[PDB]
Amino acid sequence: GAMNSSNYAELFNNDIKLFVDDTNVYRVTVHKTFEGNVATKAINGCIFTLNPKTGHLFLKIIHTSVWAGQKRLSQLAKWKTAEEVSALVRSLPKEEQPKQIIVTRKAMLDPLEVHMLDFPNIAIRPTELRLPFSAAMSIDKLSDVVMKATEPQMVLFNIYDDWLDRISSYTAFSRLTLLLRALKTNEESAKMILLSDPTITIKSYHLWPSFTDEQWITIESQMRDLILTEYGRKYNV
Amino acid sequence: MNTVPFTSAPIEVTIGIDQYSFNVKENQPFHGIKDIPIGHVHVIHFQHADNSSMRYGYWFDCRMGNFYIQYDPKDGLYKMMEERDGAKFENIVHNFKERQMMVSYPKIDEDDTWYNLTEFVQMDKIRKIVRKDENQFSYVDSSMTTVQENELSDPAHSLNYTVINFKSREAIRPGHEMEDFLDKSYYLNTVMLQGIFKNSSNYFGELQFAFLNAMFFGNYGSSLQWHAMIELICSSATVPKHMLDKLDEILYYQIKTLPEQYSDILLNERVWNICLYSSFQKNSLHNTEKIMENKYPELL
Ligand SMILES: CC(C)OCc1ccc(C(=O)O)cc1
Repeated sequence: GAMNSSNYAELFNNDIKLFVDDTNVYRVTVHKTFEGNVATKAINGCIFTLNPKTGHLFLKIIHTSVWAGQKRLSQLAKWKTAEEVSALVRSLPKEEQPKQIIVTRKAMLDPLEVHMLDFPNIAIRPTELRLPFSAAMSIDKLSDVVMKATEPQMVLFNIYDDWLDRISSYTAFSRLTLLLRALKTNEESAKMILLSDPTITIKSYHLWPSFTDEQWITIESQMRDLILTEYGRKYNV
Repeated sequence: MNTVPFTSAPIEVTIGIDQYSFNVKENQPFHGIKDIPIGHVHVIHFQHADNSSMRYGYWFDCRMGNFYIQYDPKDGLYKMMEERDGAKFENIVHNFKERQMMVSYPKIDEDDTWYNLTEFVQMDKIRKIVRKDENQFSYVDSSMTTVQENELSDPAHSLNYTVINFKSREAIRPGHEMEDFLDKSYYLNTVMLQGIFKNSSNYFGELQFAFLNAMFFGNYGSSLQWHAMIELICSSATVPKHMLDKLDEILYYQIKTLPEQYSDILLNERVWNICLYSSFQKNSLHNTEKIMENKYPELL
């Protein structure tokens, strides 16, 4: 079924589940030709597949060569996402395979169901949660690895760094979606908030800065303020 | 000409015989239907006046024997039975007084409708869908579920239609996921026509039978099956030319025969808009498109 907020805590029960976001798989720049026309140029993208309980992010880099000589690329991108997610599931030991895959866009449902026919016990479902995973490419280390890739590649991250040493999965997911919503709403100001203090660094093996508990409370407040400020600017409130 | 006599009509009922229908009052002197062409196939259907729930009926072929209807006061329905003693049956049906209380199968000579609707329907295939081998005729009713429906609760009282499921391994070749889901030609031509049905005539026969069960009995699983068999052809880029042309004629007569007040319940807006306006075969259904547009423009 469709996921949401009555059962927001269920995301963090012990049934393995993966979110799949395909909004950065097919990416283009739009530029004007010599004749005067406008033309797209594809740039590398990625599939964002996240376990919300553990923070494990399976980042499949989609190299622009996969689009060469193909038609209807927006449509193909969904089937390519579905192909790669099915391949990921098949590559995992049975005890690590998800019980549910939650797609952030309903248009992924049929491609994924068709590619997952070998796994009839894996539920494929949409969600009514609006999630800001399209802002994943605002995370500098993720954007860097996608843009530097010269071939298809899978890269594993923990998108929660070491937070689960100190907070619950529920709290970590809430922190992540707040950060990502802020990056989506006002990327340059959200990066200023995170990077304004040169004495708080990002560990070589992390994605986010090494904030103390109290610093995270302050950061989270500043991100909430950013989001509310932008709402007011947008709707003249 | 053949006769389907009735022992009596103890309860008021609407009686259908093929595409025709008439009413019988409670305990009316009604002894049956006279002057039926031997044909290849027929259907006699019932809807009780005092309880319109359960429409039910019988498919039969006069060539396979002598069928009569007798009301069963215990089970409360008109039952079809066969008389093996043809002389006794000939004696009862000869009877001039008995024939006076029978209604004549009223076929207009210009009317070829019944046979356009049942051209590909054969009793031996009906008996495989409706499994009751001890009778030569086949009972269907409004409530009977299909085998496929049962898979998503009595396998004896089920409609054993060919399972068609677009998101199944049977329909999708590993390695051809996108190809086969967007272009169902593999599933149509290799799996269904070459593999299961053997030829288009048998495919069309099941499609026609499904349509008629949906129309005459309001059988929902039959409607699902009719629409699926249509959508499978239309969603295939590669279909023999003879089959597309024949499909247009089959569907034209089905849409023509449909009760006009029954379009909300017997026609699936999604499937028909896909088939007529979006699918690979949008342009191959010229006559069906024309009758649908002028008869049911609201659905489209
Ligand atoms: C017209 C008359 C009442 O038909 C009833 C009926 C009943 C049985 C048979 C039979 O078994 O042969 C034939 C006819």
